[PDB]
Amino acid sequence: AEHIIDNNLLPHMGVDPENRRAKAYYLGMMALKVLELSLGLRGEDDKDHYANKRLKLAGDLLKDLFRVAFGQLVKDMQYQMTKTYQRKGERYTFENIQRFVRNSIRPDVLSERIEHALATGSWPGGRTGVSQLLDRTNYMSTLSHLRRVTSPLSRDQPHFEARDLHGTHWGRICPTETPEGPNCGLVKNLALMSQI
Amino acid sequence: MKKVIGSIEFGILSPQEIRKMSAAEITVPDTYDDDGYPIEGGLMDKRLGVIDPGLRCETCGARAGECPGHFGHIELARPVIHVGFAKTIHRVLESTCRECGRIKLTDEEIEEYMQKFEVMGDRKGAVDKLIKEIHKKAKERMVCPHCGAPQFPIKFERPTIYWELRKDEEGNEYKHRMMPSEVRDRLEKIPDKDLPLLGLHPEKSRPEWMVLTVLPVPPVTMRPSITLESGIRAEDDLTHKLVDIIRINNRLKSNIEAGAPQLIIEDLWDLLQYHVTTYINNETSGVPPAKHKSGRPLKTLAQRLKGKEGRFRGNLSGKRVNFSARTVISPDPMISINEVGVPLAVAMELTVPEKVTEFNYEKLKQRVLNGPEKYPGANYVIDPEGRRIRLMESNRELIAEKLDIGWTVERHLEDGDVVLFNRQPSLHRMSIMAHRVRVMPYRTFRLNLPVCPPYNADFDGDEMNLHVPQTEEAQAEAKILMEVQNHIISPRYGGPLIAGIQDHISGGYLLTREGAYFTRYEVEQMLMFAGMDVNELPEPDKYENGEPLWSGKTIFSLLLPDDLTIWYRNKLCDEPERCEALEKLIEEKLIPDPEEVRKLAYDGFVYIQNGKLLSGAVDKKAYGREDGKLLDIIVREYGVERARQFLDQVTKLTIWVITHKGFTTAIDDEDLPQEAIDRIHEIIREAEEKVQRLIEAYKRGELEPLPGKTLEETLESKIMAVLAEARDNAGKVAERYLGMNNHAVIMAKTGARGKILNITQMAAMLGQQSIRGKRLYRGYRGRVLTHFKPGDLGARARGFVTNSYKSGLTPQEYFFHAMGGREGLVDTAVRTAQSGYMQRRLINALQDLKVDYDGTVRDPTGIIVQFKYGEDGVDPMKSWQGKTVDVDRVIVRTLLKMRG
DNA sequence: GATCATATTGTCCAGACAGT
DNA sequence: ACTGTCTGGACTGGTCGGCGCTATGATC
RNA sequence: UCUUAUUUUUUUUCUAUUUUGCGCCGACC
Ligand SMILES: [Mg+2]
Ligand SMILES: [Zn+2]
Ligand SMILES: [Zn+2]
Repeated sequence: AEHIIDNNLLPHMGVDPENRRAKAYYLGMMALKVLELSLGLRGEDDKDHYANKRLKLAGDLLKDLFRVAFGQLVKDMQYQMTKTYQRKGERYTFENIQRFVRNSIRPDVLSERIEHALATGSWPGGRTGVSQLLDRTNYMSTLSHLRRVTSPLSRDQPHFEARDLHGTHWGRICPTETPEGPNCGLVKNLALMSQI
Repeated sequence: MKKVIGSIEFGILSPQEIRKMSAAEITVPDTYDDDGYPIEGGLMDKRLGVIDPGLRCETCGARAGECPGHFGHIELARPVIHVGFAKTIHRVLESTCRECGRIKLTDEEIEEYMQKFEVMGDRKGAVDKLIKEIHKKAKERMVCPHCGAPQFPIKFERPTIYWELRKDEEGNEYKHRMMPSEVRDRLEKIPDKDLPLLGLHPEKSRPEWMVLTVLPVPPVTMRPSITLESGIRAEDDLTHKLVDIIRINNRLKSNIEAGAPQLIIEDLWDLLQYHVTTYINNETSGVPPAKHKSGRPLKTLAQRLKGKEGRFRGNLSGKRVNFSARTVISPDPMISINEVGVPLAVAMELTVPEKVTEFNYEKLKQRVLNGPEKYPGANYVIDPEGRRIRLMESNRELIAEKLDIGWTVERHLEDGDVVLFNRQPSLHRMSIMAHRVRVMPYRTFRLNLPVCPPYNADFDGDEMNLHVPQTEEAQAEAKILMEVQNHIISPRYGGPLIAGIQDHISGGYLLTREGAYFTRYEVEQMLMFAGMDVNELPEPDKYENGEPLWSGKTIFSLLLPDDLTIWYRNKLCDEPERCEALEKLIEEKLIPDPEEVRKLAYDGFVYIQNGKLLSGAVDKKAYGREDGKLLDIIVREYGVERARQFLDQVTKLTIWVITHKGFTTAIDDEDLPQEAIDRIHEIIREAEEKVQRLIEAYKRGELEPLPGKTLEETLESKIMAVLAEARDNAGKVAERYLGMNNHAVIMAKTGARGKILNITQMAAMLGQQSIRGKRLYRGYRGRVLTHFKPGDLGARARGFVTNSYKSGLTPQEYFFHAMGGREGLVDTAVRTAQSGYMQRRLINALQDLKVDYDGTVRDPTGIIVQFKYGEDGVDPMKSWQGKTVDVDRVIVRTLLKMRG
């Protein structure tokens, strides 16, 4: 339970128990938000309002993928140095610490995790479809794909409040250029004046 | 001889049956060695079948592509609970005593339940209800009625974990884990006489077989192995699961033979149980699914059987077929409704197998002598013994000289051949019809326009499929049952489905309108174009500038049969006085003089007397879909072949009329004078003033709540009603200021294409944009867009567009229209899936219903669903506007026939 | 250098179930 | 006998085209 | 000056006749 509270209950506030008390403060600001709507002091915020919506770009997804790949590379290097120390011993390990660290690194282990996620489009954490094949039908298709925004919601789900156009999409999301079928509404394109 | 599967009996495979059916024993958790050969005793053993072409199966001696495959068996070290029966096992564990093994019911209760089982019959619901009642009654008894031994409650943990609630000597209640061996031992004590009480067959569904002691490994053919492009064999998910199962079983056997402690044995038993549970069903709740080394979860037998991609739906109920084509469709009014445009490339590929007889020997010999590269030719030849030879250049003459009676020739698609024409999705039985092959040298399919509404197909890149029946029985069934002209009337509503649309309606109106006259050359040209057997021109109606002129009604009268008389009102009715006068004149005499009818003839009242169109203009009410009275009468009173000929001729005639007379739309069709614009602006100002007054009244508190409603939605409904009245007034003004000379107005009024609101939206206003049945509200706080003040409930700030398409919308109004269009598109894209699911559910619920020879609809079991279909035994397709017999039409037609 | 055993165990509707 | 809760299943069909993945840390 | 063991005939050739699966993305009806 201590580990669960430390690593799951609001991890953005930290993982040390010292900030645990501060997490309670972040709980309090939640409770008020629950209480006021239960008492009419405040109204319910719009989930589709773009003030409460962020746009994860290629940089953030690349950072997450690089973090996963670097963590796996770190664990691989730790296993490599452990195996080398267990086999050769302390004499060969500490006689040249520059060569020992360099030889215990497999760069491709990192690389084949990054580009593969950029090949199949599958991202760590269950996110998929992040990277797609660039459309080269004409000049318009490539720009549309480079200015394309998707949603994590399922395509088969009827999202009446999410697929429909919002008033905050003025100047940020194109009101007309949307795909047909199940992709309608959930897939949008950035407006010409949209700035991120 | 030949035999068919009369019935299928289901049951649980006994370990003895699994051992007997197995051609090999599998112990090596491997498929292929380094060189690629199968390993003896492995899963890829030749005794279970062969996939690679070089190898030959050990069990049956057949090569790849013909060996059916043979099952194997794996002797598990310890019994494993089958997950699919696991819950059922728990039910038995709650029904039978732990010591005696008999059910926990008295002898009198057992006998009474036997009589109840025998009495009720074979309905499944009653059997399940009785089984549930027996289980509930037996599960609450803690003392065995036969032995008196105490019983303990059993707790079932998903998926295959059983807990027995036992009591120690100190009275403490604890949980004992029931191992699968103990469960099987308990199940073995149940006699065969108590099995029907538990819903188990004594000789087919013994409970001890519900615990797996021998695992049947599938044949090699059912889980094939392929070689990738990189030279590395790609194993199946089932093969990997079986490899894991064999490895765990071998480890358990080695540990058992080594005298491992109990901690080892139960842990390996749990691992083997998990592996077998995932192998039976990888999507079992409460366990992690089995995953590949790449992180991909595997799909086992349960996922192979169930789902949209499963065997039942993706391979058994529906499957890919041979001798089928699929390509784009393009219009072709020049062909009949019975004909389909087949490309030459498609025709030379799809082949009809025709047996050589005494009357088609010369034609098939010529087809063989032409070869596959010459049309009309042939591709394959099958001898009477049954060897198929492909026709090349070398043997083309040799096979032709060897042709005799009894041979089969797969000839190319010829004119008059019957083929199926289907468009997906197939929502109704009219979505596929049997057409006649017409071979044209282009690339696309060609389908006649009146057949498009049955297919719900336009020509904006629509893709359609074509199926060629092979057997003579299938061709005859397609020709007789699913022919196009046999399905003109839709059985859904008993009205015309194969009917003229768009340009057909417009050309009919242009031809049959008042003042429409044609010259002799034009009349001859349209008669030749429509393919009518008019040898001599009729008497001209009038002479203009010394030349004869023929009325369009006279030309239209030649299509109708000479003994046809029907009168009705069409959609072009706006002066009811003339229609009432015509109805009264018809009512008195019942045979009005043609001169008398023509004196007061009105385009709004269609009247055909003895096949002569005396009055009225042709529109959607004549031969349009779901509205054509004339086509409906022609089909019912003159057959389908005459109806098909009439439809083809009238479509060609209307196409000729609309082609040469000139039909067009321009930017001045929506043009309005300054008076109309001023009136529309006055209506706009009045509507905004009323909305502002309503808002002020709501703010000052004197607005009255609706009964059961508060201020907000009452004010919203009042504003929406005011905007709707304003839109109706604007549309009325636009209709008033747009005459019948407008081609767009002609199309809207005649029902050809579009509506009056469409012309109103392009000329007067766009109305109010609404989302989910209410005004637009999603956006910022108190407003939709930031260009309006917060808290503004005015018309312009809530989606009421004042200008039309011709005048151009403001950016805010453009955004509001975008929200409306997005809402509509999302509505259709959501509705289609729900409608398809409901259609599938209804079809699967009513697939087996059929009218018997006595007029009764019964299920396959025998229960009479209906003692008479529709309570009168009348086909809805042959019904007259949902009625049994149209007594009015029959009486009128018979009276006219006897009077004439 | 070339091989080899092992490789972890989103919503909505309907039926069954403790709780009062 | 009611009532809220836990668990389980399905989420229209078809087609065109592409992209990409399905080993590895010891052993002699 | 001494026990408790048995005994026999009826089978033939140098050899042979058209890559799945998983998952993603996009588009059309
Ligand atoms: Mg279309
Ligand atoms: Zn075989
Ligand atoms: Zn008993």
